Amino acid sequence: MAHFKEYQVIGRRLPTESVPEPKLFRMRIFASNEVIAKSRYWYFLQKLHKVKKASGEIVSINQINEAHPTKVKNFGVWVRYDSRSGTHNMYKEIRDVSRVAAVETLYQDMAARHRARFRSIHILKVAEIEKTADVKRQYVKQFLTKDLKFPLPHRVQKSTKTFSYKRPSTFY
Amino acid sequence: TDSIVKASNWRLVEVGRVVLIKKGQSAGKLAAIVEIIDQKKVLIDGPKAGVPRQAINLGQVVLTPLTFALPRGARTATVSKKWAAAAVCEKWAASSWAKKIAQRERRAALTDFERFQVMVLRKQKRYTVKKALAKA
Amino acid sequence: MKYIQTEQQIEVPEGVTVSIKSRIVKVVGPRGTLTKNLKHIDVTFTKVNNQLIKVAVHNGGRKHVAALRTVKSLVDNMITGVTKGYKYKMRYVYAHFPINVNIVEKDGAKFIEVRNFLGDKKIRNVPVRDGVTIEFSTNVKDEIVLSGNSVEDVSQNAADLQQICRVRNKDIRKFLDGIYVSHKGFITED
Amino acid sequence: AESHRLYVKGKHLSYQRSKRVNNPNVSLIKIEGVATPQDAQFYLGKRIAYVYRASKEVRGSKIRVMWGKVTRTHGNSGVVRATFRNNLPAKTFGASVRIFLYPSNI
Amino acid sequence: VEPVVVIDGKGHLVGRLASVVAKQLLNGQKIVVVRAEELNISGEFFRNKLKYHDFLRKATAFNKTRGPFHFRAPSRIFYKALRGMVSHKTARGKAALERLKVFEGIPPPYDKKKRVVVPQALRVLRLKPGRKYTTLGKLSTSVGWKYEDVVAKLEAKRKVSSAEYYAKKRAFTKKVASANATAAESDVAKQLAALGY
RNA sequence: UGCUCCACACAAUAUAGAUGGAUACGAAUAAGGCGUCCUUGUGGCGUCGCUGAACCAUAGCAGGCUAGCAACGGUGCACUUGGCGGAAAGGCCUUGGGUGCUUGCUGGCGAAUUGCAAUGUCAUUUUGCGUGGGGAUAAAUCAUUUGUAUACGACUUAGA
Ligand SMILES: [Mg+2]
Ligand SMILES: [Mg+2]
Ligand SMILES: [Mg+2]
Ligand SMILES: [Mg+2]
Ligand SMILES: [Mg+2]
Ligand SMILES: [Mg+2]
Repeated sequence: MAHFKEYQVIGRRLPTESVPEPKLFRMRIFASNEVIAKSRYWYFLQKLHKVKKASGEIVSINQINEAHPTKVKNFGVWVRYDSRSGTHNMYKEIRDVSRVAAVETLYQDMAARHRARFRSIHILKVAEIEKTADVKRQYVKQFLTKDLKFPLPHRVQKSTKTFSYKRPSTFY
Repeated sequence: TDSIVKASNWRLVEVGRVVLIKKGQSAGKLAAIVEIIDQKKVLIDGPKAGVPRQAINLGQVVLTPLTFALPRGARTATVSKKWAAAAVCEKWAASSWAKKIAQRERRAALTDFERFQVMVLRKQKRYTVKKALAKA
Repeated sequence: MKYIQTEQQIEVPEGVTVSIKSRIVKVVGPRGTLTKNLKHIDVTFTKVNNQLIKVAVHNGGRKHVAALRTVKSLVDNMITGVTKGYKYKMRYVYAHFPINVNIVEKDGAKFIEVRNFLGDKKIRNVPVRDGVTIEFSTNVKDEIVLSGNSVEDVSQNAADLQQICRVRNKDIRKFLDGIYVSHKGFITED
Repeated sequence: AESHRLYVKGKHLSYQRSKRVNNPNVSLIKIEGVATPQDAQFYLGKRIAYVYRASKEVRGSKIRVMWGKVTRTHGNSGVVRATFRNNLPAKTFGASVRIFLYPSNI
Repeated sequence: VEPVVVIDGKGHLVGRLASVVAKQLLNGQKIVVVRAEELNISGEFFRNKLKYHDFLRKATAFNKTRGPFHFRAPSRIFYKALRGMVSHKTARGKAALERLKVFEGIPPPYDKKKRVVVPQALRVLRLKPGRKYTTLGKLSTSVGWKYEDVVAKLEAKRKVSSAEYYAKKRAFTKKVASANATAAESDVAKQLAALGY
């Protein structure tokens, strides 16, 4: 899984004599590949409608590419997750160039700060904030100030050799 | 009679900063920072040397002292036009840092005959240098 | 959290020159010279206009930025002490036994001796730190004034005097005798 | 001149092994100046000599050789695997070997 | 590539330097470590002093002379760390350990020899800024090492003689650099410059 | 006809592992090195790093014989002048001339058959033995003796 990928997954109940041409439900799924995306689709349709993989059918799966992969966006993400003692909703903000890597950042963030495994997370929503001043988290808001520039003090250079003859510097 | 403070000059992470990619398919090419994504990732663009517009981690690239005026979020055509206007390649090539990179690449390319000639030339230059040191 | 920049400003007055080493600060003013080591903080000083020094923290956390404001105060106390100085005044508090406080010398050591504290026969010796001046003032009774350009030294010498007169083995709410800091201020304030 | 060397220096590290079982039939060699498998691919198939001295002269020499060759790269750090016609003696862990440039492809 | 490698132990992290040297010794490289008293351990001085005191209290109950020996000197604290990274009960481990010398300060003949660092094990590179760390000299003194003062005095004497040597070397280096710069822009230099030299 | 040191001659003995050079500031790392100038400082200015991917060395029967040119340098070897070095100095820096080589440059000759490769032998340790050149000319133990000692050893005394 070099990264996540976003798939649109469209499926339906199996057609019957009573109801030919059912309703065609669709979701956007962040998954490492096609098989997981289809599995996640059925898992989530399990919780919304009376249907399972055996009574249903996957009409379409299509990868969804970022419209502008090279534009930095501020994403607001609503997640539902299970902690060890209950279920909680939260909203986080991630700044990056694509939805898939923003969601990838989000899973890493949920694992790091809340020990929430991919098993225990529901991506309720991902949406770009098209306007500044609608951004609310200070950790992403600090990066939107005009003419932003910071140094990177204490540069640590990687040495290929085991022994150095120079007693190095961390300048930058 | 006056306050004296050491400035401690630092290369800044900023739009229009020039970077040298050390890790990846580029690995030795010049790019410019177009956006700051977070404290560790910056959007970069190297259209003169062919670095695609990409989000890159700061730890696989090395900031250079060179900067040029560039609007934030400038697209690839804007990056290239302002890169040519400020003549970033020529300023880079003049630096002893690029001279050193070219030097080690030229050293690596030497054949066995070329190395033998280098020895002969070094011995001749050494002869003159030692004679000068003795006279001075 | 990791704030990008956190910023503090140290203002320097007309007759003060502030030289900053790697992180060794030297402040020179009307009353003398102070030096302070700050190599434990990881901050950056930059001179702005010979009246303003800026100290900053880049990519700092909560405890790092808290240290930055601490550094600003420490340098401020250097500049205050080198222009106005620091003057701590303490009061002798005793119910029955009068506290006798004197300045003595032993091979050039300049001690503060407390005798008769609660009638003890033990004489309490508190060294006088270099740069600290002790005086007993007229027009108000049983008060000792400690002065100097270094607030840390003046305060610690005052604390040393206050601590050496700690009542033991009694209800201290009833046995209040001691030498207590009563005023913290400046020498050349007027 | 002053240097007559036609071989690259190497070090005999150990046998191929797991945690608690070794295999003397294969040896692990660090080649002086080789840091990755990509560099260590250049020395695949080259002949290694272990050169040691014995007190007893055998055939007009007090010097003896164990000849082997580099078979494959080992790990990520340029260490290669070598096989010798007789296995190296295991007291030579830490000892030097000579990796020759023949057979030569470049 | 050196026959003997002299590592200046100043500002190195004891355990990361120890692992480096243990691998070097087992791979057949002779190592001398100098300025052991200037080695660093990550963590506060109190934490590392508490850890040594915990080490101190374990001894053979029925005869303290057959127990875990608690060597106080900084070079021996380094040596103990490097043991335990070396299979020291084997002949191979003994032969590896015989390739190592650890000294306080820099004694002769290593005063006039190049000292290297191990950037892989340097505190200035490894340790996060603001992290508290211990110096092995003050740890050793606090647990009973006696010779910190004599080491410091002899090191001041060595540093003075070394600074004087460096002043002479710098003067000669200046003269050499001037002669080489003057020789530049000659025909032989231009041909050399066309070859990366 | 013993001991010891030196020198050279042959033997034996081994090698935790030569195979161009272990190539010396100190200190900081939210800072430094180098160079330059001054009002000699926590100074001004310039410059560097982003690795030793360096510097040095390095061509000649494992490096031969021989002729010159240019320079008065480089380097080896002994003899030698002085000085410094005690942490484990046992090394560093010098002076003087002598005796070699010099690939800084231009030449003349030699190499072959180890046969298409075989470490193809060039190092540093120890101990003998012989030769020739300096140098020095004791003790300890047992036995006897003491009792400050003592199970025995041991200890502690004495004895031309
Ligand atoms: Mg009571
Ligand atoms: Mg092994
Ligand atoms: Mg293995
Ligand atoms: Mg034991
Ligand atoms: Mg050194
Ligand atoms: Mg003791």
